[PDB]
Amino acid sequence: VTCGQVDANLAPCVPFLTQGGEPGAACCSGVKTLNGNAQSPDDRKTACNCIKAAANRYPNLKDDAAQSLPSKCGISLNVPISRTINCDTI
Ligand SMILES: CCCCCCCCCCCCCC(=O)O
Repeated sequence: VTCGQVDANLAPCVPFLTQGGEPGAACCSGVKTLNGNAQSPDDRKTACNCIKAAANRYPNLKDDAAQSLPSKCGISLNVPISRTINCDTI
């Protein structure tokens, strides 16, 4: 819904998103929280663009790092996590 919740839930992933390894229970909990509260197509689009905004705030990260997040947390997302993602394909 709002990008503040996106950032708050993704905060515990910055250690994983900068240092790799296995994401802790906090980061996985945040990813699942974000996924659960983005239900309608407009919800998922808003969240996708909040994610792009955060990615531009952290523009020195690797996108292949964040793509391993859903598989390592359980979820199968509907978009590639890449800084170039066209969120309109949702
Ligand atoms: C690497 C491109 C995909 C984007 C990865 C998720 C967004 C970057 C992490 C920033 C999350 C916000 C954390 C914060 O601002 O406290």
